[PDB]
Amino acid sequence: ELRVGLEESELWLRFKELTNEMIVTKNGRRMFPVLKVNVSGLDPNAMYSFLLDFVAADNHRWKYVNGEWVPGGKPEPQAPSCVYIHPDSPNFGAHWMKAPVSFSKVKLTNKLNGGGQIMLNSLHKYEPRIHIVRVGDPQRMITSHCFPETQFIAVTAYQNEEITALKIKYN
Ligand SMILES: CN(Cc1cccc(F)c1)S(N)(=O)=O
Ligand SMILES: CN(Cc1cccc(F)c1)S(N)(=O)=O
Repeated sequence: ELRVGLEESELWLRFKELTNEMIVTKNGRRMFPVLKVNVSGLDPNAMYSFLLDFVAADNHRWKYVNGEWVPGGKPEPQAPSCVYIHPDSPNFGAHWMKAPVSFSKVKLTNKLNGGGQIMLNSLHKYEPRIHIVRVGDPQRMITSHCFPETQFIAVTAYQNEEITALKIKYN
């Protein structure tokens, strides 16, 4: 059976319990923690691409008020469809399964300034989603897994000083 497991789940959960935040910048900022997954049950002989996108979690935005994240207003119009292609793509099932797949180079941005960056709206919550695309498939089969442990609020600056300290402690 195809199984995609989150790596370092106990690290993501220490961010999630505070409410996780990721910085967005004009030029784009790498994530911490990095999304990494283990994969089993692909065809080792087949070729696949790995794609990453970010699904908007809410019909509203968030605000950090008195040390608490609370509903913060109506949402901005949805960020454009941005998909990140894992740079090892396309590659054999055996390649994806032999070691964890790490999205270490994806950059989150608040400006369409090119460079394969993912545009997100500040003070909106997102959930990472990985797609596995089979190459040369006339049915264009895709699989999609969501990672609820990895939800975060996009910010231009950290709101929670405990997040600022955790990012420094573990990174
Ligand atoms: C994708 N699903 C079916 C499946 C995945 C992999 C191998 C299988 F033999 C069956 S799912 N989301 O569990 O319905
Ligand atoms: C031992 N912990 C920290 C950790 C740091 C960096 C990467 C990790 F996979 C785990 S933990 N799981 O929070 O207890």
